[PDB]
Amino acid sequence: DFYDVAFKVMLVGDSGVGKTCLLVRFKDGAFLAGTFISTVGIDFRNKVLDVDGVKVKLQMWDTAGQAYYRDAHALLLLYDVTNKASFDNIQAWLTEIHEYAQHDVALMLLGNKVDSAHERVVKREDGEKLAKEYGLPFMETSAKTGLNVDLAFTAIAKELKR
Ligand SMILES: Nc1nc2c(ncn2[C@@H]2O[C@H](COP(=O)(O)OP(=O)(O)NP(=O)(O)O)[C@@H](O)[C@H]2O)c(=O)[nH]1
Ligand SMILES: [Mg+2]
Repeated sequence: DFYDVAFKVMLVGDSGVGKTCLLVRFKDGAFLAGTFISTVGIDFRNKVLDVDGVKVKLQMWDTAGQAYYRDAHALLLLYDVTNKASFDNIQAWLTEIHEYAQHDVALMLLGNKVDSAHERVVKREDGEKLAKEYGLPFMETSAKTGLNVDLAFTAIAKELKR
């Protein structure tokens, strides 16, 4: 698959929030309810998307939640709607990104695991409100059901293209 433009996008957030699964879902269209394998170092995978008749390659970087920043064009920040601590830690992740990433990085906040599996503890409203407070786009997602996964990557690609 060829493309018109390419961007580097990195996923960040607490360990366990769903960074690896979210990427597997977008890239492979599947959710493997497999072994929880905590990511140790960063690694990348490519995917090409159509945006306004333009083909956009995303070079997507997974990262460990338990100098890269300065190279990224965009960062997806995830928390887990069923883990209040992951949401409480979002501002710290934002401070880090603001401190170490290019000043012109695109950002997006994702409240992941919005599905039957576990009980929500963070209301969508509270995530909407945090996003509004820092100017970031926001979406709820699920690697398990596929909720808004394609649409989140499409939106960031769209913002980068424009
Ligand atoms: N129900 C549900 N489980 C999910 C979802 N996303 C991930 N999981 C599960 O939650 C756990 C953590 O997922 P994972 O993708 O490994 O998270 P991570 O953010 O990559 N962790 P780390 O930073 O440690 O590498 C796994 O057991 C995975 O199957 C989701 O949307 N829904
Ligand atoms: Mg991982």
